[PDB]
Amino acid sequence: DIAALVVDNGSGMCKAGFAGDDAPRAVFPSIVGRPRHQGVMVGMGQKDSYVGDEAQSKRGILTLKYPIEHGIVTNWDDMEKIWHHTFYNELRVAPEEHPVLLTEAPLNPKANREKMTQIMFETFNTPAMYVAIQAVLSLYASGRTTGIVMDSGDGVTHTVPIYEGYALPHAILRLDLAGRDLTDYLMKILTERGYSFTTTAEREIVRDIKEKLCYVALDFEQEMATAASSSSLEKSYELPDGQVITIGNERFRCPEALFQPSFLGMESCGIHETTFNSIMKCDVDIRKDLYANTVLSGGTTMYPGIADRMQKEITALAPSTMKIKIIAPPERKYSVWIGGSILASLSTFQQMWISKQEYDESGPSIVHRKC
Amino acid sequence: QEQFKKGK
Amino acid sequence: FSMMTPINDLHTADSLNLAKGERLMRCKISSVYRLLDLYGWAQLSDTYVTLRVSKEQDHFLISPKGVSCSEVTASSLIKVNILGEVVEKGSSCFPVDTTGFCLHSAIYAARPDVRCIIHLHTPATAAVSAMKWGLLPVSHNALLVGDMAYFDFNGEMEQEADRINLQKCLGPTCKILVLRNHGVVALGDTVEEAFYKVFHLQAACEIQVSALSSAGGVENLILLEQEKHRPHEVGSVQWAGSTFGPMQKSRLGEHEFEALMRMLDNLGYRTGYPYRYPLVQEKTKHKSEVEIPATVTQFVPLYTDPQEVLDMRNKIREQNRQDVKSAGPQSQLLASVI
Amino acid sequence: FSMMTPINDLHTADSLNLAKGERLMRCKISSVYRLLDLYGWAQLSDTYVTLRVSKEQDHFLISPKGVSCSEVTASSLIKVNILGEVVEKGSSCFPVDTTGFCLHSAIYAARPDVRCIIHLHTPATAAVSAMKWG
Amino acid sequence: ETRAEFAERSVAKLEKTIDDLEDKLKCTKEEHLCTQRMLDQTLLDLNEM
Amino acid sequence: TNVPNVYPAAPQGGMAALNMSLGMVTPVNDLRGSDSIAYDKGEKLLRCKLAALYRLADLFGWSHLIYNHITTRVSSEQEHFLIVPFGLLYSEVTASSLVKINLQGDVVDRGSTNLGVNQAGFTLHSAVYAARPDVKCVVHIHTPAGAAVSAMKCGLLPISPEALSLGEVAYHDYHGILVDEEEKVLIQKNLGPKSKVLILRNHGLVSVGESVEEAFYYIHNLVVACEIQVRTLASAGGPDNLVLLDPGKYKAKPPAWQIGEQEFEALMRMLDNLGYRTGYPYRYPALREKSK
Amino acid sequence: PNVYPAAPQGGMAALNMSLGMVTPVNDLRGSDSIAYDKGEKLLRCKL
Amino acid sequence: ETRAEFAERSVTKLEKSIDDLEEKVAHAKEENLSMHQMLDQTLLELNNM
Ligand SMILES: Nc1ncnc2c1ncn2[C@@H]1O[C@H](COP(=O)(O)OP(=O)(O)O)[C@@H](O)[C@H]1O
Repeated sequence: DIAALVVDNGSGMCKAGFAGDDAPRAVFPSIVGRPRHQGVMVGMGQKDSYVGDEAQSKRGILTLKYPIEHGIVTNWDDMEKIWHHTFYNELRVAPEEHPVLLTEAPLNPKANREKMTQIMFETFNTPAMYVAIQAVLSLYASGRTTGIVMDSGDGVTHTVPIYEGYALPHAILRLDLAGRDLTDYLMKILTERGYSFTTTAEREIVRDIKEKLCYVALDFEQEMATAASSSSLEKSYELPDGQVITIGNERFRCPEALFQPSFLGMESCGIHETTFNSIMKCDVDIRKDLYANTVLSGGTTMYPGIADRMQKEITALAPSTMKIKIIAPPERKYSVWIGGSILASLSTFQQMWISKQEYDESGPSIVHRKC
Repeated sequence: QEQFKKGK
Repeated sequence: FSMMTPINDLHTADSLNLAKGERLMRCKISSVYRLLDLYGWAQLSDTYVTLRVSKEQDHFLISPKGVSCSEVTASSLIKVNILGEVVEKGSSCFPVDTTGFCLHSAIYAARPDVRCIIHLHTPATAAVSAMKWGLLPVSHNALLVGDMAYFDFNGEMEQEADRINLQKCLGPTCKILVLRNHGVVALGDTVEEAFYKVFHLQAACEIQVSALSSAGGVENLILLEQEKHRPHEVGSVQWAGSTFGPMQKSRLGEHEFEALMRMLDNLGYRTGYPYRYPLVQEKTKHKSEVEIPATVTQFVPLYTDPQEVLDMRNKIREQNRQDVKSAGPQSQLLASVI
Repeated sequence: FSMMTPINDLHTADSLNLAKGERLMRCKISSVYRLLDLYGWAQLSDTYVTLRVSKEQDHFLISPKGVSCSEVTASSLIKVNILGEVVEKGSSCFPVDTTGFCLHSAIYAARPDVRCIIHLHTPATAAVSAMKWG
Repeated sequence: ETRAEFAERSVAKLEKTIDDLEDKLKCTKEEHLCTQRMLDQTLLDLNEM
Repeated sequence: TNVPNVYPAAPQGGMAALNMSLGMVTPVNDLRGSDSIAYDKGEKLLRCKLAALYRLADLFGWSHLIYNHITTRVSSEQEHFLIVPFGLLYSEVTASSLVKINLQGDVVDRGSTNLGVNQAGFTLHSAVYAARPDVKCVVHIHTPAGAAVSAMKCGLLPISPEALSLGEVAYHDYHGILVDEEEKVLIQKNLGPKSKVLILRNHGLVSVGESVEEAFYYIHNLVVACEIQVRTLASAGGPDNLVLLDPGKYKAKPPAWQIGEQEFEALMRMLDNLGYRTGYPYRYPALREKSK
Repeated sequence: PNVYPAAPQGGMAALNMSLGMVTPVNDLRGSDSIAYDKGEKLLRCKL
Repeated sequence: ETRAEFAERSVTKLEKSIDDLEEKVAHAKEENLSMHQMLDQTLLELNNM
């Protein structure tokens, strides 16, 4: 029983699993580490480069770099290393026996899809592989075929509306405001408290701090007044070396750059304004449904209170007669993969696979013919 | 199936 | 190509002296004129439909002469006394003729119960009225018509003898008056009930005309009799509405009139009729297990010169070049001792 | 809101073969069908009007089955022989049936001078034909 | 472990009742507003002297 | 600033123009969109077909206010039926506004409207559906000539091929007592095992079928033969003034569509060309083969 | 719309309205009424 | 243990919310029927004239 493989890639996270399963088998960060210190211990285990979950264990002696930034790959060799580690070390399955399903950002340059297809057929001898949109699969995971979806990952944020299973290409909006930039901003605003983080491992530590002790304020000025006038909004984080820091005021300051990019100084508008503009670009007749179905996707939208603030900010710009509701599934981190696990399981999808033999007469552009 | 039918 | 005409221009015109209930009555009685126009039963005004305004003071709403049923608006209609004199004139420039009102007045002096009168001149109704037999109970609509009275009409209702003869022969409890060789007259406590009876008479008249055309003779029609069973039409209009409580109770013609009048409101006829039963369209609800419920229900001054800064640093650097010796500032306490 | 259908569209196809003044006379039949739709006489598909093309070789024009009278065009007509077999089908992707043509074929086999045949099923003519007085 | 999975399943069961009751309240709002404007028209007719 | 346009009206054809204006304003199929997931394909198809037939029946002048109802059996699960709400005219019938009720008139799905179902109009359809399991669509209609032919002693004489194609027809006497339960049993034997067309005495006509198009075909042939019989016997006034043809040896005379699909499909071609955007599935979506 | 949509039994009247739209009956204009009587111009309108 | 305790927090909060919204919608229906009766008697009083 040959089953398809679903591999979801994003800048900072790679997931993989068999089609038709509830859970992905492998989840690990998309990191590549190379040793930085002088290695002098003859006879014990050293390697040229560490990748995946093993590299995150040895952050002290490694320089950690990401192959993908902003949804665009920078070094393809590191991407090959991650794919090889996923196919061999994590799942222990042959890549040339089972078909593989791949996802990417909607708006992207020409060369990315062609290079990805060329590498996936030539290196691993994949009999069939298909490319799909991430946000469309997230909407399929929610199980409604219509509505506007917001997927904000660690690489890039994008809102696409899908009506009757079609994503309108003109109404797609993309904003380069992700969680890694929020991590950098949190590091910059933690500088003024007296704690200094400069290395890449300290960036991962700051990211863990952001994941554990951040939340979204309903009213920004009132929360500033409360945090200035009282010490109730203070939590203590415990560093891996035993030191204790107090996060204090900054907890609602780092995620607020999502709504106001003037803190980062970005020219573009907020994420809620981006969603509102994407709704404005569509036809009037469907706008009701676009205001009726909106789901949140991505790990960046796991900040507490994101749904209430999003609903309030959309309702502020919306007409008074419109009804605004926001859907937030609890498993919004892994929705995209779940959608892939739906899409490969259908009986009409076996003809949707790209043929290995057809690529021989077509070439690397074949995906633009079929997808 | 019928979105494959006319295009893509 | 613009056959839409606003039926309620009372607020726009603002040039009339309306009574306590004219705002509802005028629209209500223009709606039936529009419905008579749409069904095509009458197009040229022969004073078909008349309304009674109030019981304390007998004023009656009638249509102006020379105005087609398509052109009838609520403000264009006029109100007159029982004698026929004009009390208040509508916003229509036409000569006033109340000749055909008198027959309607012959109804109003007899029965205080009736409030609206409709006269029909359709070919089927006139065929049944001119027929030797009356409305034969050969159809379900004719059974729903009910009892009726026949009277010979001769063109005048102005002398007292004809009026008292009509009031005597009409009877205390009769709803339909058939004028021989002239047509039918429907009496109504409410406009909806009278329009209901008008519709049922028209349907039964067409049915009788077709039936007696089809078969030579009455005996071939094997007609049933209303009298033998004597039903009270109980059990009609069983209702299971969700917004209101389920009751059988309804008037004779409300439910049919509400749908027609909402039809009229949908296109753009700005009617002022109040619906007893409000209607809302809403999107349907889902109970698939897939659906997830929603979570909720200066530093720098404004005016300055960079050239000032450049000239200042040139002044300092000039003193650096000259190397002029100068002591620092001295305290005023040390200035005292010198 | 789709607009009115043009009656002569055989120039668009330019694939069927034409014999003598067929380019004119085909259109004539279409006009007749349209005229029926203007009078309410017939609006459902049946073998109403057939036309002989030429005095020789026995070619006839009939309407396709299942097509209402409002949507008949010049290029949608069907050319058959006396036996009813299709010789040159029109530009209409519908299944063909010629069981109603046989009576018209008998009339055509009777009279060589008769060229155009019109059949109607309106209530007045049907009541007159059912009537023994005629 | 057991009480955690129990409580989460209870939340998942309760959400649908939450959403259904909210929808019912919104429909009662709509029926409220229709008759509010209806009384507006009725009292506009009644107020004239 | 502008109301939706109204087509100008003939002196005797005002309400046909009214219906066609209303149909171009409000589409008969409004379930398309976010409501596509709410209903499965099989039930949505029946809802679209029934709403389209309601619009068609209002266009043809066969509608008698709200007094008549047309019912279809839902193939999904068992004993579920569709009906128009009581209070809504035939011209505003849309696909989503149809109300699904089970047997004996209890409401299962409320629909998009606030109105409730009148069970008194559903008693006859409940009796018919309980009589025969194969019947799926029941159309109760009232044409002006139909009451004239139903009031006849002789009934529908087989003097036309349209009356010949109907076959054996049943007659239900108009008791008028409005009994609570005996009406169902009387109707149940008075239909018999196989009778496509029933003519109510002095009331109207009703046709049954296992499909929508076949029932519409039977009711159309019944109306046409009704007009033929009315005019012919109006002229005749006696058997010596007409000729009657016997049916028994008149009858001696991809896969294609079933019975009655041509007339229905042509009439939805009318409705789509008129602007109703029904979305009815078509066996042949295009009239002409595409150019090479 | 050059042509109005047609009723099942009222197509000819619909074409009459369409032809009323396309061709006005008051063909006489200021320049086109030269050497023409006034009473005849009034009567042609009615006819 | 912390995660189960968070689940219990959510359980009790939404459990109170459903009761509040249910009694509110019951109130709304209760006096909606009252104004439904009152508009009808006003229109009947107009009909009596
Ligand atoms: N529990 C959490 N709470 C808040 N933020 C989180 C949480 N988990 C992850 N994130 C943020 O989401 C980012 C990961 O997003 P991810 O879903 O991996 O994007 P993609 O899969 O598209 O690359 C991380 O950089 C982190 O900042």
